[PDB]
Amino acid sequence: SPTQEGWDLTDKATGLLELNVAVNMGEPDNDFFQLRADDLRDETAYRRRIQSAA
Amino acid sequence: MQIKTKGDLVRAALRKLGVASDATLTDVEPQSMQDAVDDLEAMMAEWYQDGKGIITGYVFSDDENPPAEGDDHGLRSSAVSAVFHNLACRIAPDYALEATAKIIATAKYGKELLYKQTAISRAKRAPYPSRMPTGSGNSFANLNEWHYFPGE
Repeated sequence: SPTQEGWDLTDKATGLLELNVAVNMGEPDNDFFQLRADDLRDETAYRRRIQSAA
Repeated sequence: MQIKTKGDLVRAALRKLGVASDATLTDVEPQSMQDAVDDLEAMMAEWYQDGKGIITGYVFSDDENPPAEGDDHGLRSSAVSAVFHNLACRIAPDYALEATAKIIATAKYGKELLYKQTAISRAKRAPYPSRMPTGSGNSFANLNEWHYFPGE
């Protein structure tokens, strides 16, 4: 708030002001990955991959 | 091996037949050599069915090189006898001849020997069916929930 000093304040009344800020969002962060059907290396480790993704 | 070119294979085939060489005074004629080189190329291109047939290391002539004769055949040491015996058999009908029984037998033996190692390599077993359990003895499979084999 502003503040004046004096006795007579004719035509010195101020107004009100209230600024603001904005918060937004960007883009998702993904871990898109694939699982080949016939793969031992894909059958194993597809849970360690989830942990590493987390 | 002293047999290192398509012309060398053709000379061996003609000598086997009895059309060239020094056992008789007859000499190799260029028109009878070009035809035999054509027949050899056709025979090996038929045997090597785009890689799904008999593998021998033969190197196929390119249209750029003027004489197909003169090039190395590219075979191994153990393919030469089979190749030129079968060539003699193939080119015998041109001279109204007939390859002798010994040449026919050697050609059969050589072709079979040529395909033997390829047959051994191609004798392979398929993987387990996709509808087949891994069993509870396979501890790693029971761990990462690999209850069934992949298949294909």
